[PDB]
Amino acid sequence: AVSESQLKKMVSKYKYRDLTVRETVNVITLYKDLKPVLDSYVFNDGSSRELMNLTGTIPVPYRGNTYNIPICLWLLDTYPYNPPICFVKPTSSMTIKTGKHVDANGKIYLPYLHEWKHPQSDLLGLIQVMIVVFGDEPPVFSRP
Amino acid sequence: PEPTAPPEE
Repeated sequence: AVSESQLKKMVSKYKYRDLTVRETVNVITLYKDLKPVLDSYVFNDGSSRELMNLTGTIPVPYRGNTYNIPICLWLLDTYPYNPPICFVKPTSSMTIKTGKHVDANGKIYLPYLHEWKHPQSDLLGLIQVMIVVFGDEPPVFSRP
Repeated sequence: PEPTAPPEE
């Protein structure tokens, strides 16, 4: 990756840039399908802020296959413990499936962090759970 | 690769 170098500089303001950058790369380095996306919005009484997020299609293994589920989540600095913001990005030709793990707008339900928080689970472990669950239960199946 | 997502019913 060539953007990795620029990625670190893209933040330079996180609580743990090092621990954040390493975690990010580790996720993409293991999946090879995900990629860190940049973003920025206003918050402090209306003031844009640098906030990185994850993007890309994650490999979802089926009974005997493996598709590429689209997802995107905001990577917080380190509060309360991990990024709670999690939603799926369905394409115009995709079809979102309602369930305990999905409402309808692609947003992920369930406490997740509020339930476990051992912590035990890390940045890589987080998506791992979604990958495990989404591995059997189709969150958003597209048309053939 | 593309997204598309896994099939279903």
